[PDB]
Amino acid sequence: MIDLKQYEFWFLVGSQYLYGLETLKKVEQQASKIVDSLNDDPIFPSKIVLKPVLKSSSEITEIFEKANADPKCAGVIVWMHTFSPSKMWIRGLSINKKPLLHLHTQYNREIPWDTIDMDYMNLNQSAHGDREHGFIHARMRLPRKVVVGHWEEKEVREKIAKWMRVACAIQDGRMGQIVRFGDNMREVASTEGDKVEAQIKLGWSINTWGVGELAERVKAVPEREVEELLKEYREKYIMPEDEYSLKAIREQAKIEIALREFLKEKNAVGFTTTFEDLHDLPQLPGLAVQRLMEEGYGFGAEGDWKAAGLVRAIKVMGTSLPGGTSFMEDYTYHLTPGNELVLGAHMLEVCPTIAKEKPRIEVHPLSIGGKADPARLVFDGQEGPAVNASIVDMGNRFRLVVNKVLSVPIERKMPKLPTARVLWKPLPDFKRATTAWILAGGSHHTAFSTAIDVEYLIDWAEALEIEYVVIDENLDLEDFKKELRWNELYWGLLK
Amino acid sequence: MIDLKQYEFWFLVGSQYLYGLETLKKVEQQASKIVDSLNDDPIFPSKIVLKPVLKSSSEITEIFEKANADPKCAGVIVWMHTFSPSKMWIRGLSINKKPLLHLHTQYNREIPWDTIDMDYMNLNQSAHGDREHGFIHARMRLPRKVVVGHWEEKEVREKIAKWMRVACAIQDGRMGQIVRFGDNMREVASTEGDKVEAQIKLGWSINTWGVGELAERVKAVPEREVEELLKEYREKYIMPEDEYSLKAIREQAKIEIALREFLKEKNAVGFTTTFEDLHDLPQLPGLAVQRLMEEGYGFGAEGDWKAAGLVRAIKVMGTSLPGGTSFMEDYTYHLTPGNELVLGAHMLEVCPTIAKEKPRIEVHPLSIGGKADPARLVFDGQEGPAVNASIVDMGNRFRLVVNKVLSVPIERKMPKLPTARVLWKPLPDFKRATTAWILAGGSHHTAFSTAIDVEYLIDWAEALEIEYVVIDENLDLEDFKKELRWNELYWGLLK
Amino acid sequence: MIDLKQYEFWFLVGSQYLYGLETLKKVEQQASKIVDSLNDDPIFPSKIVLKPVLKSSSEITEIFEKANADPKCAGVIVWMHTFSPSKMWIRGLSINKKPLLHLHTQYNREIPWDTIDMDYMNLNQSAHGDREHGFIHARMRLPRKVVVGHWEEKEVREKIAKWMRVACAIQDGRMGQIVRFGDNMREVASTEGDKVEAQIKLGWSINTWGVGELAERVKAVPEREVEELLKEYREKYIMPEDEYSLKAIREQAKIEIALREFLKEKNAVGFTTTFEDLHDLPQLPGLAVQRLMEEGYGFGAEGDWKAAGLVRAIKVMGTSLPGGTSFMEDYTYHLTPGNELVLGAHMLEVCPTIAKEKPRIEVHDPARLVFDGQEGPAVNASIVDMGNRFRLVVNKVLSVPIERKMPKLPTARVLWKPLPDFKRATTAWILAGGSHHTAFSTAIDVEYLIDWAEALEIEYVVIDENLDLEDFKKELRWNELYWGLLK
Ligand SMILES: [Mn+2]
Ligand SMILES: [Mn+2]
Ligand SMILES: [Mn+2]
Repeated sequence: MIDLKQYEFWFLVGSQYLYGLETLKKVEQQASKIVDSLNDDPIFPSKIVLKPVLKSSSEITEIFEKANADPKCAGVIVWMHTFSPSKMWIRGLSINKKPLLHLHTQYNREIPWDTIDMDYMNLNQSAHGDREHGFIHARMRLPRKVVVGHWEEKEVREKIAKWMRVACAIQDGRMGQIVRFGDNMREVASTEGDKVEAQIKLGWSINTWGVGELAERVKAVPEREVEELLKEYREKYIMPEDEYSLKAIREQAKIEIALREFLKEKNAVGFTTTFEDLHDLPQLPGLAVQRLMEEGYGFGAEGDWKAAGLVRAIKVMGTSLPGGTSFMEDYTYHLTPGNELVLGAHMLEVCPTIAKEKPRIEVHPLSIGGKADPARLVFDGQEGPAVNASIVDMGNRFRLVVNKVLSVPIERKMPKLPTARVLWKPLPDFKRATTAWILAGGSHHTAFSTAIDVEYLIDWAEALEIEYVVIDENLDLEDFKKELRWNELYWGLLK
Repeated sequence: MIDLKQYEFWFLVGSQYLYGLETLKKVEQQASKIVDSLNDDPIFPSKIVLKPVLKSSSEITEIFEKANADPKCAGVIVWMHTFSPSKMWIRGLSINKKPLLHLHTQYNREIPWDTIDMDYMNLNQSAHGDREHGFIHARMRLPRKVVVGHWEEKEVREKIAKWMRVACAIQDGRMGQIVRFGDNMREVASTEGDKVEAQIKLGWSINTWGVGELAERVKAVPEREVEELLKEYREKYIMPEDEYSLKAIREQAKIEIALREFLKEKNAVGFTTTFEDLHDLPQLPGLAVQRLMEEGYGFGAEGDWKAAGLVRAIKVMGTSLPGGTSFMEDYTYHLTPGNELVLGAHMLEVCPTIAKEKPRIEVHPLSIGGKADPARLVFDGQEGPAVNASIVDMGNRFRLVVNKVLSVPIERKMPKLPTARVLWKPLPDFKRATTAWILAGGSHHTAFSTAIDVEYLIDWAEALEIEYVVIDENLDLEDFKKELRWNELYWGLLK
Repeated sequence: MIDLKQYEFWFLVGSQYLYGLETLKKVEQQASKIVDSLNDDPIFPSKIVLKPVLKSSSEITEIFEKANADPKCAGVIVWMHTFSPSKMWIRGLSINKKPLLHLHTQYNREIPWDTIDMDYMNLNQSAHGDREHGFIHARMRLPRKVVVGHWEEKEVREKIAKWMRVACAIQDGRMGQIVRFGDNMREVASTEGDKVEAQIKLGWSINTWGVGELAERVKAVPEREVEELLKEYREKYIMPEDEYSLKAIREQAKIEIALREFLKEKNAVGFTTTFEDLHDLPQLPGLAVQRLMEEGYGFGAEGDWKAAGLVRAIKVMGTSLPGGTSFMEDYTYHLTPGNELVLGAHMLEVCPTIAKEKPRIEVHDPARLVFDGQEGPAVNASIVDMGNRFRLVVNKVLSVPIERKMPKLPTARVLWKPLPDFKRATTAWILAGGSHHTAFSTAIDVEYLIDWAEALEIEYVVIDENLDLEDFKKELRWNELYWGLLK
């Protein structure tokens, strides 16, 4: 249970010393009235601090210098109520490395056709005000998200909420670390990337340990805790009775505790493992990974820290009741000429946030990583639209491929499927989407989410200055190619 | 009449040692069950050779090192039946320069919802398998067409068979020569190019001979050959009776013998001439040129070796009955407000393969290249959708301008047009499709084709890594103007 | 003790069909006369397999196809006895991914001033022949090493020989694998890199194994073999008497065998460990890594697979008797204004190939080898991942004898003066962003690494005695474009 309400977004209001101290107080008053009314609408999942109205050059850098310092400040929102000369913003936007939202709004909705004097016009210069401020953004190449509309209107409140989550997700990643029990699966390429380029460009701290450091913890678990976890299990899951099924549940319980004590110690947010390197671990970690991920931790099997750190960040976005974000691996295809589906699952680890019903603890024999039959949760995937993403290292940079999909109800049950499953249509056609994915060269290790819109992932790349490529219903393949080889240069040398 | 049944494409399947030794046989059985059913389908104009399951790096390089060696292996198909670590593939794909198709498929259409156990999941890891292997093509920038679908379904088979025809038209381009009889027409630009760059980029070996080398062949022709062809002419064409008309036919026959002896001697695929440099040649080459093209020999006029090499490369694609590729020069227009057509012809040379009626031999005096009145075939053009291609050299690189056309039947006869004619509407509008053609700067010397779709040329430029610019029905004049300046960069520095 | 005399270097000759059928045989016989005496010279450590004189455009590919297909072919030498038009070479050079030498020689030394008819001039069209063949190498941007000189004159023989040693060090890397035990030291950056970008560029397959996988090998070692190494330790090294000292030797013995068996089991050229993951391992690898490095295996500590893969590649270049290459780590500094030295060593692992005297075994528990640094000129190098690309920083140094012994230094030490000044060389090394983990070689000269990087199309930056610092900054920033967007 990791939340994001502790995070605050600094609202920033613009004018200049070269104005009457009466109208500057009229915008201070006016802005206050906006954020007061804003912070009361529960669509926003974090605070909005309203800092003094910025007139001077020095006041710009000041507020920024402090906004970069403060670990609770997950983003900035900038809005010029009156004309703010922007050559005051430069030395402030030079020093600011936090996500930007440009909110292009005007306190009053309608034009007072009988009360629009120079007195008022001077107060509400908002129309031109943050066009001048809009250029200096574009002219500096600063990454930001411009949004136009009255704060009264909800559609704009939606757009800024999508950003807020994404902006706070980024910090829960720059702050966070990725724990790696052992390195990648041997001779695998997609899972692999530049550990250094991730800390430079995403701020993703990432460190590898031995598996023997985890094994020393799993054998050291108080026995009176594991039975106090099995009494919580019975409240949700648990197999018929005690057997060789429930010896695995007591083994995964003493694995779950050993991680959670380890993941706090190293400032972790997303971890990763490997199924061919589980020495001194009496069982493959399975039910222990599904529980941790339920709490919010990012995960990626076969050492894949890209997917792990993506699951984490896209988890942090998917807080709202529409909730639903897992770690997915496209395992098999339905190729029926009209309904070309794709069954999404893994060898074990599917997050129960996308569980349509009560997740069912099951144990089945599996040869992969020759050790005791592990426990796992079984449940039919959630219907309704979703997104499937994947970050992948292109040597010099990263790219984010994202497949908008339409999760369909599971039409036939599966008596011999041990893993929880999901069924979806890769939009538009499965051929066009999955041809585009591979053209782009996404990881096999993908990031499923039922919570979040595609827009979220677009704002995420936009605010980290990396390529993103969207597999929408409006997917021309010939167009997508041209996009791939055009993008390649922009993000390649420039940034 | 060079066919391509001789040409073979290598079917490569990927796994890893880190599996049961007997499931690798299960893949061996299963791949065979595919490529055997595939080769029994006669849409594929070349053979397919299944090679043993690839598990180790060693095997990946050892197959690829051979795939460049065998001159009849004109491309490789690649599909991962299970998860195949791509770092195995790097040294292999690093070394490969034969066109790639990435077949993404699954041996069974539907998922056995009641019999899918972890032993079966392990066997068909085909979904997440060639995503991972997909990434290594994207990250190493390796040019390849990817295709997705089930090897049963005809859509996927369509794509791969249109690639095959293209990949073997590349090998019948690198392998062959271009034989010129004189340089380029004086002061003509789009016909000129770097005959050296061609060989580095396209492999097109190209050289130039004198005209007197041909003159020494036309005078040394046995008189029992010119009359053995005439008896084969009468079987198809021939002008009414013995007259000054049937003297031109006995001059084109010996030119066809000389040309034949030359191009076979030089292992030629295309050739090119010039109407201002034919010294010691009693007559301008024409009916002989049109006869050589009816076999499959490429040709350009005015020295055009760009057009000459395309005609061939697009000829080799068109072997099957739909056949119909020529050598075109957009001659005149019908600027009628509704039905804006274009009349593609030449001073003489147009390939009969596009004829819709019996080619009629005709002789008419023409002032282009001072010498005796040459013989030509006169016929109506073939109706139906066609494409009008032109390569041309932009210093650093080449681009492929392809104007899909809708070839209409000729409404009225022309009792005063000497040369065989064609009438089309350049899609979409004549104005758009031309105003775009001139923008992309297409050669006037094009390669008309009523055999192939745009599909072929796109797979071509894709595989050779050159700029392609299509003139679709979807042609947003401005959008095209943005494509030309964006593509500029990509194909300039990178490639 | 992995050799490179198996490797063959295909000598390619250039003529055209468009010649008298006779003269082509005088090119074949004359080339045969060149390589026959050439192979006879022992300065070349790898064979030379002359291949039929190449006239046709088709023959050029065929040999290059053969040249990429044969694993033991680790280079191609080229020389155009007569004028060989280059547009025959294009389709063949395109398909070639094996290091290239353009030899520019003439079978006769002098010009027979009295006897130089067109019948001879048209046979030794060697000058303008490979002058025309040079352009196409320049035009396509193909990597190759151009040499000039009559085959008899030892100077050119050297220049090609160093290439040979380089090229075969490349092929013992494209074929080889780098075995990591554990990842890099946590939060360390110069060790870290793009594992997949390296296989592409440097051909180095690289994969990691959990440290546990090794421990199962060291515990399963026959105890009656670990003595069979102790018996061979006694033939060269060993500590005074049976003591805890020797339980640290039996524990390094049983680590070396396991490393041997594990680095045999896979076609492994270089390896790497880390000191903060050795769970289930009863000791830190030290002696057992110095022994293996003495044989030829490349090593880097704290996971550094970059320094590891270089040490291997630069160990294969170092084969001849002037041998001496070790995995170095510049530890401390003597700052004395006149004799500005540096005391290179490591936490443990220093290769005994640069040993002046008898290597002594010392246990301080990790077991080391105590020996002085080999004097005279050497080279220090480091490969580092600039994210997009790679760069190889190489610092020429003048290793000096050690003036006073150190009774309380457990690790083997090497003293050297980084050329020109200590200030310049080191300021430059840091500007260029060299790894702390280096490859120290007394065996080879700069020349080797220059022809290595040139051959792999990666930036190299030299710290010569001719090191203008200002000019070096400008040289860093101008290199970063070329190796950036282009390669
Ligand atoms: Mn996986
Ligand atoms: Mn013309
Ligand atoms: Mn170190």
